Amino acid sequence: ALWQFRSMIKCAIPGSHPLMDFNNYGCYCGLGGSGTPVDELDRCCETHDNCYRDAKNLDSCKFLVDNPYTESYSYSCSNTEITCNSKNNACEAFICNCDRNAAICFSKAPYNKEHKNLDTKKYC
Amino acid sequence: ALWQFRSMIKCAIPGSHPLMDFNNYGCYCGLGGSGTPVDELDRCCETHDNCYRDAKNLDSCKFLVDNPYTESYSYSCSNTEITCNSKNNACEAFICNCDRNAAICFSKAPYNKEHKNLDTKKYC
Ligand SMILES: CCCCCCCCCCCCCCCCOC[C@H](COCC(F)(F)F)OP(=O)(O)OC
Ligand SMILES: [Ca+2]
Ligand SMILES: [Ca+2]
Repeated sequence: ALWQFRSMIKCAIPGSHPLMDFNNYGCYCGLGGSGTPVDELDRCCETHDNCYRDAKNLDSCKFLVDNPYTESYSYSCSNTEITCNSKNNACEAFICNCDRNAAICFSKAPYNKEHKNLDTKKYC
Repeated sequence: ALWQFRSMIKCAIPGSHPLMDFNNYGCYCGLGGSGTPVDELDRCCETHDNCYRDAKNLDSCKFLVDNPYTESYSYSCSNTEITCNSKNNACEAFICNCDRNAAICFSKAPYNKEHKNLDTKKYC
């Protein structure tokens, strides 16, 4: 679920303000995303977006009947480390995995302040 | 901006995990929204959605081509009381007031556990 994805961003990036930081960044961090991603951080978001589309297509997720952000999973934070709990059923695990990789992705890419809050209609 | 709405809610509602309880609630607390709101709280979300639609059609917001969640404004919190700064220019003032109106509304509307994470495809 969305709140769990934010939780993971805070786990991976302890002092982060995930909504402040990564909503409205680039062409892809935010609802939707078109165009060429502007950088590594943006490409993380595009990957997340792709992953969710792939979850919606997943046979295991066939009873998912809204947005993967509405699907809860079980996860744990351990000293900066995220673990998708092994108990998760298949759809929950796949979506927890989407989020966890994006979280780790966020923590490794450079943050470029100028890429934040783009006029996506002119540049994406 | 959406991160500000998140802190507005934490202001009016001390307990609060905004993404956790208010997101994916009823037919209108979450993305889009169609259908008949399922309770007063759900109407708080419907009303905010409409405020945002208003915000995009408001002449003072004409240079805001994105979505109002990406518009930053200036606000304050004291004693669970929300302040939209006098120094907001008109769009920002409007959007801040949509967000303040909603957070207050959330704070007085009953939260009905059984309306959380509704099958919107089925029920909205
Ligand atoms: C202000 C707090 C909102 C939660 C309480 C209010 C209740 C109503 C909320 C209505 C729905 C608004 C939330 C919709 C946000 C959509 O989510 C889009 C998502 C936001 O990113 C969140 C993250 F922190 F993970 F970066 O962009 P995405 O590309 O998927 O990920 C980067
Ligand atoms: Ca996106
Ligand atoms: Ca909505």
